[PDB]
Amino acid sequence: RPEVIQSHSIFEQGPAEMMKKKGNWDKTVDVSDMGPSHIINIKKEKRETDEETKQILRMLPKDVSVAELLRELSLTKEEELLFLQLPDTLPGQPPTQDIAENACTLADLTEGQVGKLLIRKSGRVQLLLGKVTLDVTMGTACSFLQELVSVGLGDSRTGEMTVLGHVKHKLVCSPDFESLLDHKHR
Amino acid sequence: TEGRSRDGGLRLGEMERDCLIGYGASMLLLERLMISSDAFEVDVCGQCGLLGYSGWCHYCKSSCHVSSLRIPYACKLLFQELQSMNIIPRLKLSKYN
Amino acid sequence: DDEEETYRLWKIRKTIMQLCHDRGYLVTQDELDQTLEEFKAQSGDKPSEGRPRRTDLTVLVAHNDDPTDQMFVFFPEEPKVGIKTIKVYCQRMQEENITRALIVVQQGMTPSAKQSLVDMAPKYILEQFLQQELLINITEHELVPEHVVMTKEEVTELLARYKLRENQLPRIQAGDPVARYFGIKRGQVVKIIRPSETAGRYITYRLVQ
Amino acid sequence: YMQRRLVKSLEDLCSQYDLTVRSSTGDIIQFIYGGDGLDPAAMEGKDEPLEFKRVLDNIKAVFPCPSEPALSKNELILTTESIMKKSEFLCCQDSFLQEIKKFIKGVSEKIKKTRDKYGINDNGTTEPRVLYQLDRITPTQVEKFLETCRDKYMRAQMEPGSAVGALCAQSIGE
Amino acid sequence: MLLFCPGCGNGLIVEEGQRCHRFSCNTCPYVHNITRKVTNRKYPKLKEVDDVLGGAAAWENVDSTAESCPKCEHPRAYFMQLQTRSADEPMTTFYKCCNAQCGHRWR
Amino acid sequence: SGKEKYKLLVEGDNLRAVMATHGVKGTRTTSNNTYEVEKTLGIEAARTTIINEIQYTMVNHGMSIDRRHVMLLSDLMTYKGEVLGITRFGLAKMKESVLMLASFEKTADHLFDAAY
Ligand SMILES: [Zn+2]
Ligand SMILES: [Zn+2]
Ligand SMILES: [Zn+2]
Repeated sequence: RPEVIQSHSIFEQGPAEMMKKKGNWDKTVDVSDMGPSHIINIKKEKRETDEETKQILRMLPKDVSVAELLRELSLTKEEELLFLQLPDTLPGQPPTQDIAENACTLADLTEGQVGKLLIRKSGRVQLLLGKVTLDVTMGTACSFLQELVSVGLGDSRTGEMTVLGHVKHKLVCSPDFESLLDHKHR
Repeated sequence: TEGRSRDGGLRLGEMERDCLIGYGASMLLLERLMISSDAFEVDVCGQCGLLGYSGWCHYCKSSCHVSSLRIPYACKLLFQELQSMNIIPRLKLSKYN
Repeated sequence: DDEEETYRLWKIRKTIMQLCHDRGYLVTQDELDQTLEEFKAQSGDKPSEGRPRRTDLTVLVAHNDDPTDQMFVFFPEEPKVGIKTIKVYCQRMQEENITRALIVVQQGMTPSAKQSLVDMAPKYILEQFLQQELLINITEHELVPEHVVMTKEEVTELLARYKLRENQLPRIQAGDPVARYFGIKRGQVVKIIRPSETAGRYITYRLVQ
Repeated sequence: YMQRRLVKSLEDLCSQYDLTVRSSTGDIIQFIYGGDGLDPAAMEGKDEPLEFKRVLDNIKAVFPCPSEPALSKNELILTTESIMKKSEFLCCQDSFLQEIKKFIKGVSEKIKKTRDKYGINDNGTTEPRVLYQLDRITPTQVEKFLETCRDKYMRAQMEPGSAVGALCAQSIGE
Repeated sequence: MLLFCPGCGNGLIVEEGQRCHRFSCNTCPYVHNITRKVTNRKYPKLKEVDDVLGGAAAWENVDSTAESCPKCEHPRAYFMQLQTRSADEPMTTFYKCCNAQCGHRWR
Repeated sequence: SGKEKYKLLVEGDNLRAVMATHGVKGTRTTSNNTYEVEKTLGIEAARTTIINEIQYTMVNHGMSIDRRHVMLLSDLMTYKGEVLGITRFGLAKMKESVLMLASFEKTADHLFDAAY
């Protein structure tokens, strides 16, 4: 390898570097419009950030609860599936369910209207579930696929498995400890 | 012995020996670290290099090569601990003048 | 490049001129004060001038002892000099019937050729210098005092004044860079004149071992 | 721990009577102790055996001879060389004699500059005789100066037998 | 860049097939033919130029009809624009004036 | 005030390369690392480097040592042609002794090997 490399004072032209770089890789062998050479647009390889899957192409901020319900109501009239986490005990009694002040889940409630979701002015979203007001906040937003399926075992050995729709957003309901303590201090 | 409660006496450490080397006091260092600590006369045979007693080397069975020699007791203790370990120190004595 | 390479080929040559002036070899005075612009005359840039066979020296003879005692200076071309290249220089030397030679390598030498240079011959000695070492004269440094090789008749007077043997002097290794500079061997005594803080001078001596 | 290592390495060194510093086996460390052969414990100057200006002022103040004529430049150089070529000054090194002759040349130049600034004839006859007090040096003071310098240089040498490696170890570890 | 199989989610490797180079899984049949130019740019950090421009450097950005500096109102000043980090940064503008009895540094 | 010149502090451990670049005056450059100066400029420059470096370190703390002491320390390290330590390996090369080294470390291996 010749070691004594030679240099000159002249200044490199910008476009000359640009067009040399251009000519080094703009060459394309895409002429093979054939089956093997073809590629399926809906099964591209997964770039790692799951919101950012598209590395090759044919050519984000975080929402809040009032913005999510504003879009789901006014922007589109299409129904949508949410997934909300409730606190461990709901402020109710199990009706004639053979008791001890245990947990009161949704499995111990009956059907019907069970509460009123009050969106206040300026972002505050409360879930009035009686006299007490639960608070609703946007949970950790999932980006991977969440399918909401049904499993019905109508026969002893066989049954029906049915998908109801894709779950996009997650809510979290949490009590208002500031209000619960400001009712009666301790 | 060691401490005050045993009426023990002080310690010429490893640093005061260096300071006495620095003055060049040879006989003071000899007197401190031999004569006022543990003085002991051995008799060393000049032919076999082993220690003896009373002008008599038991090893060679002779009296015609032994020498009187002032030595610290810690050194004699070292030499007999080494001869018990079968590491033999053979003291080759030269001469004066 | 091609100004820095001719700068190196000037500086290595000037260093070898002062090294041959120090060892007792007949150096013409014009080669010691050779400016770069005068070096441009008989030697040029990369395509015209060539290192390995055009910048050599065999003119150097020890004018003190005998003009048949002579010494080569070669500038080998490949960075890692091969054993066959050493045999080429050795057969050139054998045909020319001289005993001393230098080798100015560029990046080093393979360890096989270095093991060769020890066991080629006691009569055929060659000295590996890296060219990165020769780009400054280590004798003209401010930390290296003036060394002087002594004659046997002065080493005998030294050993008779202090009433010594040879093996009681301080040592200096044979692989020492200034020992490689002066070309001294095992058994010789060098004088060192250490510069003082006052205007005096102190003298010491070192045996090569 | 550093001082213990320096002691165990240096303690065998000693200054022999032929003024070499040899190790335990007898290899030479230095041919002369520190180049000059002088003790660091007897340095009156900044790492130098004397400070000539202070010694000369000492001799001008301790031995004033009011009955002696003040020397000129040439008379000073002449009587200085007349003292320094005697027998006992062969024991000193060449460097110490060079430093003495250098200092005496400096003093003689000061005498010449003063007697040129004041117009003082060297015959000894100018009328304001206080002018001979300016850079006054007499031959008695020159004799005592040179004897005091030779005595301090002879007592300032490294005495043989001195455990000089232990002094190096302690003077670095302290 | 790491790219992962939609089927099994192992890491893909690049290999060459009979018509194209392919991204291929090692553990399932999935392969992806590289039909067009695909790239991944690192954009590393360059050297600091703060002490490189001080002291009468070989600047060249001056041009005819250039603006005078605002303090002295003379064109006796150089100005330059450089990326300080990688070339995705928008270039910053800076200028220094050097005149007789006048030394200043500006932005 | 009489001059203004630029020296170049280099934090590196290859003195041979720094001395051989174009534009650096090789006849006036030094180091701290004594072994590099031993490898490059010889044993005697290593002796002078050890002298100047110990006296530099002593002067920066306001203590004063007469130069004969560090001179003897530098001559004790380099009287066998190679810069030796004051650690136990260099002390083993300077001192031949067995009991001196047995006082230092290495429980019984020196004594049994010296018996061997
Ligand atoms: Zn016996
Ligand atoms: Zn896969
Ligand atoms: Zn300006």
